Amino acid sequence: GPSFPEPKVVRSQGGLLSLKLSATPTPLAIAGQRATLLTYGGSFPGPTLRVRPRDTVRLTLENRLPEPTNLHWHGLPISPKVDDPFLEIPPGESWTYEFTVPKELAGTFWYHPHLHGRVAPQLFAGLLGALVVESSLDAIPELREAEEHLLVLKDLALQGGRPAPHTPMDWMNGKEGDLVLVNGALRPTLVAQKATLRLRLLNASNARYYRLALQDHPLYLIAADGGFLEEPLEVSELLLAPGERAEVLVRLRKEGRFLLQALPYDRGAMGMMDMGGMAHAMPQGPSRPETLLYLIAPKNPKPLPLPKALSPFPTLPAPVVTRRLVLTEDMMAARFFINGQVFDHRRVDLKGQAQTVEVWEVENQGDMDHPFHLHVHPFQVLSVGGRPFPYRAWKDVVNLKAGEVARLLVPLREKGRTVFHCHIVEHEDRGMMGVLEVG
Amino acid sequence: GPSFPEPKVVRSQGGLLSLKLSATPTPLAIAGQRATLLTYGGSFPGPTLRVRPRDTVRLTLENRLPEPTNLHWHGLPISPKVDDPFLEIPPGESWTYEFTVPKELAGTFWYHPHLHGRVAPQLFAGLLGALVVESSLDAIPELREAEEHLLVLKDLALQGGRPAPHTPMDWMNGKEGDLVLVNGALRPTLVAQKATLRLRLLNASNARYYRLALQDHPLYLIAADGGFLEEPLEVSELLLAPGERAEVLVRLRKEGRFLLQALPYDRGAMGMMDMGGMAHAMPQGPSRPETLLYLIAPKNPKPLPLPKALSPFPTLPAPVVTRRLVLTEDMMAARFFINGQVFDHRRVDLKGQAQTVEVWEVENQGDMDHPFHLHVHPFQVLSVGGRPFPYRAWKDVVNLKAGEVARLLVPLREKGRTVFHCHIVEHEDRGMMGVLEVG
Ligand SMILES: [Cu+2]
Ligand SMILES: [Cu+2]
Ligand SMILES: [Cu+2]
Ligand SMILES: [Cu+2]
Ligand SMILES: [Cu+2]
Ligand SMILES: [Cu+2]
Ligand code: NA
Ligand code: NA
Repeated sequence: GPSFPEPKVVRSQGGLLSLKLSATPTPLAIAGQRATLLTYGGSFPGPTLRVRPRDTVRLTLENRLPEPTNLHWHGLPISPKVDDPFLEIPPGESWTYEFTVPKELAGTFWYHPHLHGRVAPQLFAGLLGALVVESSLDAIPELREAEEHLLVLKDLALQGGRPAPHTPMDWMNGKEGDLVLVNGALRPTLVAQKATLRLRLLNASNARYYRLALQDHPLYLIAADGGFLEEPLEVSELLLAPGERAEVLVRLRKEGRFLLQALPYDRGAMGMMDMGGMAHAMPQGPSRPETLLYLIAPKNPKPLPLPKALSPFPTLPAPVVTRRLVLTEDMMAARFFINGQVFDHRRVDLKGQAQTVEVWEVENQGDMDHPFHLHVHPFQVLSVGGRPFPYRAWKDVVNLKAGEVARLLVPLREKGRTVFHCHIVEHEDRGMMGVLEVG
Repeated sequence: GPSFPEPKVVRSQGGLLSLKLSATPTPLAIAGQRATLLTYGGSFPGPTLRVRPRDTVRLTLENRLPEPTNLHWHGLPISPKVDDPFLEIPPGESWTYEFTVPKELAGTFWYHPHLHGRVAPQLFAGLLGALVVESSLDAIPELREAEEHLLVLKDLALQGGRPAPHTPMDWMNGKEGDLVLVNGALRPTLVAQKATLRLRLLNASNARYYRLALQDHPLYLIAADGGFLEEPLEVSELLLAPGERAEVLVRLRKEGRFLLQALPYDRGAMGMMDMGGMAHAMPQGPSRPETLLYLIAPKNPKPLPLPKALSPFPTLPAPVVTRRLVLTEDMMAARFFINGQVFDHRRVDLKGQAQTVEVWEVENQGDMDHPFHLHVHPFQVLSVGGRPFPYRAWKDVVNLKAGEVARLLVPLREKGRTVFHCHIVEHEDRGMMGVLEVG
């Protein structure tokens, strides 16, 4: 096979992507060992779906799991009557998701389960894949001539040839695994053929963070979760929290081997210690550094010039409401709250008007990082921690460190009942989710 | 003094730069030794004159040399009745140059002798200085906040505490010296205080080339000889031929010491060998690498973003004539020709019309590099060697390797009699110069 493993791509044909996937326990080889994972399409990750604006997607999900499941079309601004977070597909049953890809859309999205209380074990076991909306911007020469790859960042732990079960501590912290994989492979080699790489990045982990750095190189951010930036942004490192996506250009500067690493990052995970008192929670501290892949540069690399511009960000109408959503924790209970409450699918927490813009102030009053996700309605991050964001782009997950306030500009798009929640999916399963109704 | 030596600056006051300079033999300390050089203003280099568009310059040059001399205001699009290449100031006499700085002008220029047949020994002995036209573009934050320095690249050879005399070989090749200096200093240290440096670069050597590279860093070209580029251009190295200028931004990437070097470059200089036949010319080959300065980066450097734009390049009228100027050599005679002829100050070689545009095709049919200079009328290099130039900017010297054709777009500005010549000044003194009359 190619030195660099990537999921198989399924492309729309004639404007239609019609596909049946099964969600099924699947024996496979993973990281040099045999294991049974839960997969879409018989692979880990699931197949990458590649579409264009105004394509029709018709995806029939067959549930071959022993428990109910469903799909969240993470990041897609479509109707919550399709991206339906309350729908349950029973074992053995099927459901067809059908939607049209919005016209003004580009980037890397993904699909995974969203059946409340069962997301974390289903996502941990292997149920996820990517969806790429390809754009007319892809034809500009500075992107067309780049070498493109998708990197699905997802970790795993195996016990007895199956995904390791969740412990109580895992429900508190979010589960991380010791196998830190790219596209389901352990530290693959990317032997670059071109001097400019375009890398679509997806954090499809339950809880692990990836503080990304490429040895000896900056990265050029060109898209956030839900769309292009207005122009490339040079960064020395890039933090992707669970559920976030980004696209970067890499301009290889000389021949050689360069490690792409997940550098040490402390997200606030907790352990327990007994030091002659009795059992007390103690910080785990920063993650151990991980090598994600080996990047081999071609001979005498001469990277393309960067694009001068990407996509202008829409001018949004003035907002009509300001919301405040406060995140708190009860760590020893593994319970997580928004404005003092746990999720209740019968309770509507926020009511807004379609086609207006709202300002959401989300405040992390906990000690862990929490990556806040809103379904259906992509947002513009104005500031986090009191610092203005350095670019304009559509996002749908925003990471909050302890104490920080994010200010979001939220245009409300499709009508219906949807949700917002922490994308440490264990925290969603344990209550950190609420209901938005748009009318 | 400051760790980084730079010439003293003289600034216009209230719109006027009124200065008397003397050209005089001057005992000084140079590169750790005492020598007598020929200087302007008692220093080597001469003082940097710093002015703004529409300033008046009133410079009285007092000749305290034992031979006649004059000034060429290299690169300034002013009248050749002021920048007069035929004027002789006798020993002991003075002359006042008075002109207004053009409104649409910016960059690094310089002044030096232009008395035909005596340029090479006068320039080699120390007679040169810089002139900076500061621009409203200097106030954009990406330049204003950079740390600015001038680097005058000029080599020297000393014999008996004076500049070394010219040999016959030196008249053939152009003289290079073993002391390869920056601002008259030997391998100075630049201890950067800011992470972005703006470096004005001047090759004021008789003949030496500087194939510039900064260890571990690209350079961002922002101006050529006579003005800004339209936007910054990333380059891995930058060749400055005699008489050229450039301005670059340096974006320091990490703490440490980085050498700015003149890398090996073969300009076609010739030696003589006797191997049992008899005496035959043999290539000298590439220059030995030289370290120009040590660049110390500050702690945790965070460079400014590059400017997105600099100055739009003027749209020029369609040209009305195409000229062909062919450069040839008689190396053993140390004679150099344009279209078969040596300079004659009584003979007009080209006659053009003010405010028209001409295409000049300059063809190097010799084996040495020749840097072709036109007084008074800055030009746009369209292509050299059949390769399009990668930027639009005003230039006034264009380097031609053996065999290469440069195509230049030449707007004719001020009326009068002026010259064009090789800026290996030994080759000008030995005939490689001709006369342009604009009416
Ligand atoms: Cu998601
Ligand atoms: Cu959380
Ligand atoms: Cu969700
Ligand atoms: Cu000159
Ligand atoms: Cu020459
Ligand atoms: Cu001249
Ligand atoms: Na299957
Ligand atoms: Na003097």
